[PDB]
Amino acid sequence: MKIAIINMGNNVINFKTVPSSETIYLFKVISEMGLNVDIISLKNGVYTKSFDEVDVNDYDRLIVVNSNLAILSAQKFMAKYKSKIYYLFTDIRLPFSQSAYLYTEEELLIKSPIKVISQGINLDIAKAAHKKVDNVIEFEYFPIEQYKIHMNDFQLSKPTKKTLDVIYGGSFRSGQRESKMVEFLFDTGLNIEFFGNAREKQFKNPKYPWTKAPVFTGKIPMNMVSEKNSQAIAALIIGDKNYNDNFITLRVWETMASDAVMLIDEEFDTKHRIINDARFYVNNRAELIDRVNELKHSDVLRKEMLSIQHDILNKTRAKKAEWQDAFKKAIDL
Ligand SMILES: O=c1ccn([C@@H]2O[C@H](COP(=O)(O)OP(=O)(O)O)[C@@H](O)[C@H]2O)c(=O)[nH]1
Repeated sequence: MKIAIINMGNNVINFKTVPSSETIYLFKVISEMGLNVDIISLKNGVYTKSFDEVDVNDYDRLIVVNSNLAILSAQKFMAKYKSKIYYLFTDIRLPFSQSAYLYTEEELLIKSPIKVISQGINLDIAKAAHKKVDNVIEFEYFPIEQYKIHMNDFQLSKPTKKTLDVIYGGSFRSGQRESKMVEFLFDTGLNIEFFGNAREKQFKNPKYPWTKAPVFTGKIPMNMVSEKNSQAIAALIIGDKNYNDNFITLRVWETMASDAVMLIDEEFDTKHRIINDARFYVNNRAELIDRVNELKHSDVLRKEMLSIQHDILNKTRAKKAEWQDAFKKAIDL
């Protein structure tokens, strides 16, 4: 049984960009499952083989991720593949999709059936997002994002000195989460830092007025996110509208593993699936401020909440074998 992983829109070579790093970490976890796997990309190197040096059909299972040469090559490669394509649906804004003088569609048209492995539990949302796909398509839920906590070298963050009140790391996401970012992170009167690719100048929509913004700092490597989260008393979990009561995102685990107390927007998880404890949830800005002040003022509460969230994380890690079994079942092995 031979498996190939391709990133449909980004080049994979090193840990320099985020889309390249998650493909390599996905590749690492699948390898640690005891599977023979290769990443196919633009060039040959320590982590990859080139599209030109392999025969797509030598692979029994083709896994496709997403996060222009990379886009044109992957399509030509997939267009020649004669079996089912397993698409990892990890971001609502990136459903599977078919992308001029240099191109013929008989060379780029993908006719294979596609199995969408949705990171969100609500398959109707995944189906609605893939409405335009002409292909034969099937859907299945798999919590792909747990890959980080199941890696062999995973470890919780240690207690660290606090220099911030609340931290959130991420990008602007085309303004898809602007109302939520402004509500929980702007005008709080607290010491907040927003790290990642966002900038203050992007927050320009007149519908969400604000006076003072959080401090914006640059991006950091994926493997340093929990350590960065750890410099704060609390770290925020918010999501796009279609992630609510649907997607558990990577930040949930990155935060849970950190030394920062995880504070979750109520609307993201109304049933309280993540942690069945109301102390970890906030409905709005007023509640976030009060919760952060309670945590800054009672070490007994902060330590208890950290202890509880680390316990939930360890409980989940304890099921690594079942998680690995389900992933193999999802890819028909
Ligand atoms: O400086 C940074 C900021 C974010 N991230 C990664 O980007 C993810 C956030 O992605 P996004 O902003 O799209 O938000 P999501 O939809 O995952 O909540 C984080 O979980 C990190 O893994 C990173 O590696 N470096």
